[PDB]
Amino acid sequence: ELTKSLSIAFENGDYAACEKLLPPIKIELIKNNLLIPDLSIQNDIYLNDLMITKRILEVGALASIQTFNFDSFENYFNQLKPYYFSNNHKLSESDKKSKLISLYLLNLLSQNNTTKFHSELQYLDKHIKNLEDDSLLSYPIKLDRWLMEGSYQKAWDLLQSGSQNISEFDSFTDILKSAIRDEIAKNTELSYDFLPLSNIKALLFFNNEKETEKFALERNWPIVNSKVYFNNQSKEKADYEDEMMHEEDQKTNIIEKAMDYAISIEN
Amino acid sequence: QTNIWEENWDDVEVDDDFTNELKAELDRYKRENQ
Amino acid sequence: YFKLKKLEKEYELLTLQEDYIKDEQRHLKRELKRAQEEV
Amino acid sequence: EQKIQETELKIRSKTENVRRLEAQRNAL
Amino acid sequence: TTAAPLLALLRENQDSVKTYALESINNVVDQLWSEISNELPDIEALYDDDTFSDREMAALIASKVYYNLGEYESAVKYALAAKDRFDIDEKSQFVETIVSKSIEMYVQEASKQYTKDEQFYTKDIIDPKLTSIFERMIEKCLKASELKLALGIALEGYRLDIIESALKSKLDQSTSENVKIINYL
Amino acid sequence: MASTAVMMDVDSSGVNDLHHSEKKYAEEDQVQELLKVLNEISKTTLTLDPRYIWRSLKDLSSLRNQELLNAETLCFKTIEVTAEINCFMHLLVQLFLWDSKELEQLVEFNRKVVIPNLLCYYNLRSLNLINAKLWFYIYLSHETLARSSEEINSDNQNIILRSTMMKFLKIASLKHDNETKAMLINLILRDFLNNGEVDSASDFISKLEYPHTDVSSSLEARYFFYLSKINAIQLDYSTANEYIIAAIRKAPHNSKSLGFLQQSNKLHCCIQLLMGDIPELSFFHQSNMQKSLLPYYHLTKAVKLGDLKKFTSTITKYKQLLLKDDTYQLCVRLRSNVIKTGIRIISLTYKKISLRDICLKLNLDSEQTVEYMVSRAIRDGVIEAKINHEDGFIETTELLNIYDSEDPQQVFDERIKFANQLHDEYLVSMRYPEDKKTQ
Repeated sequence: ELTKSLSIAFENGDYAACEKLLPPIKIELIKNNLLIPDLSIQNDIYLNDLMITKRILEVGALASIQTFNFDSFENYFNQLKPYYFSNNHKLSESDKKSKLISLYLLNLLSQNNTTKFHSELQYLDKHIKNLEDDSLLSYPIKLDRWLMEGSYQKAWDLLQSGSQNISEFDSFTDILKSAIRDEIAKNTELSYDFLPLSNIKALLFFNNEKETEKFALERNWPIVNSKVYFNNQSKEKADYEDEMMHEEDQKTNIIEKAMDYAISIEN
Repeated sequence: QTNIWEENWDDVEVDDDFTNELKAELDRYKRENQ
Repeated sequence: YFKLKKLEKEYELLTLQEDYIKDEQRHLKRELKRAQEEV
Repeated sequence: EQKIQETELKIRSKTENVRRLEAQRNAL
Repeated sequence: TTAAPLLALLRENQDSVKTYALESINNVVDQLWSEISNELPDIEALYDDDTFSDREMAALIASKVYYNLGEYESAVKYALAAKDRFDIDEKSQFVETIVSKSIEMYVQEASKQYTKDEQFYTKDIIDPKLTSIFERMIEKCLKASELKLALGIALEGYRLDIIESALKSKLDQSTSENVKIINYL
Repeated sequence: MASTAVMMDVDSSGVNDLHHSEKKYAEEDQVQELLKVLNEISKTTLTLDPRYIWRSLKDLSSLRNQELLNAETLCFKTIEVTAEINCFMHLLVQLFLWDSKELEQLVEFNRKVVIPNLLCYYNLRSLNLINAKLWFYIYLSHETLARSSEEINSDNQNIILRSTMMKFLKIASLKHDNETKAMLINLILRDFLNNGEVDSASDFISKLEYPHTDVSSSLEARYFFYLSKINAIQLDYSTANEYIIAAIRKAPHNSKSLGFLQQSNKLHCCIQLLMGDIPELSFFHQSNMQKSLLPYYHLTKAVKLGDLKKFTSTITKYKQLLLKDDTYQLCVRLRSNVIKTGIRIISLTYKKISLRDICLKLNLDSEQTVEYMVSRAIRDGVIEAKINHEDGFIETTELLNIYDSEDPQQVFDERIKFANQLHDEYLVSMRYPEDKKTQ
C-alpha cells in the first residue's frame, strides 16, 4: 500500500518524496478511521492498523522536522499526541515520541512560548518519569534553567554538543543561538551601556564581530570602535502608553473627575 | 517547635557570637597581629 | 414566547419606574445641599 | 422564546439600587 | 479527544481531509472549540474559501465556538452562513439559542425597518435567511398553533402578513376566540 | 427513626415545597443547610423504602432501586416530581461514599439520573440544584483510576463529561445558568491539572468567573484556586497569589481548610517563592507541615539562602512530596534567583563592587559565566547594577529616589481607585434592609 511506500520512502530519508505520500495516506486514515482516535473502542486499530498510523504521524513529523517543517511535524505530532498520549495509552506507545516532543518542546522552546512550553511539561502525563529519562527532554529543562534566567554558558555549548542537535535537532540550534543572544543582547544592553565589541562577541560566542556588529546595529546599538555602546539602553518614549500613567493633573483631574464622580456617582 | 518563642526573623541563624568572639579575638588578634 | 408579550413587556415600565428616581434624588441631593446652606 | 423570558431578570435584578435610592431620597 | 490533531488538520491540505477535518472537528467542536477558538481566523478564511464547499461547517463550527465565545452575531452570521450545517430542527440549546438569538435580531432590524417603512418586512432589507427562519419560527409558532406566541412576535415582527394570514387561516367563526384572539392582541 | 430520618427530609421536601411554589432562597440555602445536616440521618435503610413509598411512585424510582439493591417486599405525579428530583439530589447524596463505595455503579445512574428527565427543562427552574461536583465528586473518586483503562476509551466518559459539562456550558446560557459551572471548568482545570494544559482556561477565562454572586465563595475561591494554578505555570505570581489572596481571604472554610486549604496555602507558600519573598513561615510553622509547608519551609529555609545544593537537597528530599503536590516544577528557577537575590543584597550596596569581588560571590560560584550570570541577573532587572568588564567593575546602582514622582500618588491613585471599594459597596448593600424593610 501507499502505507509502506512512505514507510519505505521515509526509511530511506528522501523525505521530500515521502512528503506527498502522506496526503493520500492522510486521506486513508480518515477513511481508515484510524487518524482520528476512535473514541469508541475499535478493539484492534491502534495495534491493528493504526500502529503506523501512529507512526506515520511520527514518520510524517520526523520527515517534516527533518525537512525543517514544524506545523506538519507538530501537526503529525498533534495527531500523534492522542496516540502519543491518549491517557490510558499503553495501548500503543513508542520511543521517539519522546524525541518528537523533545524536539517539539525544544521547538516550543525555540518557539519562545514559555508557559505553554512549560505548561506542556505540565500537560505532560508522566513528567519526570518521562522527562529525566529522556536526555532529549532533558535538554530544554536544563536549558531552561540556563535559559530562563539568562546564563547560557554551557547551554549554548550544550546544544552545540546536543546529540539531538547532533541527530535531527540542529533546526532550532542556530535559531536558538540567536534567540539566546538577543536576550543576552538585551542583557548586555542592560548590563552594559558600553561593552567592548570584543566582549559582546565573546558573549555572543561569535568569531567575526561584524557578525556581532550587524546585530548590534540591527539592534541599532551605538557603537564606536571596538565597543558596543548603549547610550539609550531602552525604548523610552515611543508613542503609546499615554493619557494614563503620567498624566499629571489630567489623570489626577480625571482622578479628581473620578473622585469627583466618587463625589458625583456618589448618588 | 516549643510553644511561644520570640517568633520571627525567623530563628535567623546561630553560631556567631563566639564565632565573632573567636574573631573578636582574631580580628583584634589580627589587629594584635596588626 | 407569548404571555411574556403580555407579561414581559410590562416590566420596562418598571425599568422606567426605576429609572426616574436617581433624577429626583440628585435634585433632592442638591435640594438639601442648597437648602442645607442657610441652615 | 426563552429569549423573551429571562429578559425580565435584568429588569428583575434592576429593581433594587432603585430602592436604595428610594432609601436615599429618604436618606436625603 | 484533543483538536490540536484537528488544528493540525486545519491547514493540512486535501480539502477532502479539510472537509473531513471540519466534519470530524464539527462533531467534537463542542469540547474543543476552545482549542479551536484560535484557528477561527483560518476558519474564517475557510468560510471565505468558496473553493472548499463545507466552510459553512467552519462557519457554523465557528458559530458554535462563538457561542462558546459568547459571539452571537458572529455565530448567527455563521449560523446564517450554514443554513445546511445549520437547521432549526437540529436541536442544540446552542442551536435553539442561536435559533432564538437570530429571532431577536430580526425584530430591531424589522423595527428599524418598521421605523422607515411599515411594509419594510414585505421587502428584502432584512436578511431573508433570518426573516425566513424568523417566519420559519413563526411557522414553528404557527405550528405552535397558539399564535399569540406568533402574534407578539409578529406584533413586533410587524408583519400583518403573518398576523392577518394566521388570523384568517385560523379564523373559524375558534368562533369567539378568533374574535378574541384578535382582542387578546 | 427512619421516620425521623424521613421527617427531616419531610422538612427538606417541605422546604422543597417552598421552592416548589417559587421559593429557593429558603429552599436552596435550606438545601445548602440541609446538605450539612444531611450527614446526620444519612444511610438509606428505611428512609427510602419509606421514601419510595412516602412520595408517590415512578419508573425512575424503580431504576433507582437498582442502585438500592435490596429486599423489603413488606406491604404498606405532582408532589412526587421534583422532590424525586430533589431526592435524586439526595440520591447523589446517598452516593457520597455516604451510603456508597463504588459510584461507578452510580456513574451510569448519575447519567441515568442526570440525563433523563433531568438536565432537561431546568434552566432557571433548577437553581444549581445540580451539583456537578456531587455529579463528578463521584467520578472524582473513581479517577483514582489507574484501573479504568481510562475510561472506557481515552477517557471519553470524562471527555464526554467535559463535553457533557460542555453540554452544560451551552446550558450555561446565563439565564442564571451559572452557579455550578466553573466547577466544570474547575473539573476541567483539575482535569488539566490531571493531564491537560490549562491554557484553554484562557477561553474558560474568556467566558467568566462563575458569575456571580450566589456562587459559593468556596468555589469562587476554588475557582481562584486552580485559577491561581493557571498563573502558576502561566508564571504570573501576584495574580495567582491574588487569586489565593482572593481565595483564602474570604472563602469560608474550616472543615475544608484542613486538607484542602493546605493545598491552597501550599501553592500560596509557593507563590512568594516565585517572587522569592519567603514570608515568615514563622506562622507557617502552624497548620502546615505537619503535612504541607515545611519542605516549602525547607525551600524557604533553602530559599532564605537559596543554596542550590541545600536548595536541591530539600527537593532531593521532598521531590515526591513536591511531586505529590506537583510544586516540583517550581523552585527549579528560584535556585539561582535567590543566588542572584543574595547577589543583590548586602552586596550591591556599593555603587559597584568589582568584577571579581562580585565575581567573588561567583568566585564562590563560577567565572565569566559571571558575565552571563550577572547579565542573567541584570537581564531580569530584579537587581539594578551595571558593569564594564572593560572596567572589570560590576557597578551596582543606587535604587534611590524620593516620592517626588507620582509613584506614591500612584499608590494614592491605587488607594484612590479603592476609594470606591467600600464606598461604592456601601451603596451595593444599602438596599437590603432599607429595601426589604419596605416589605
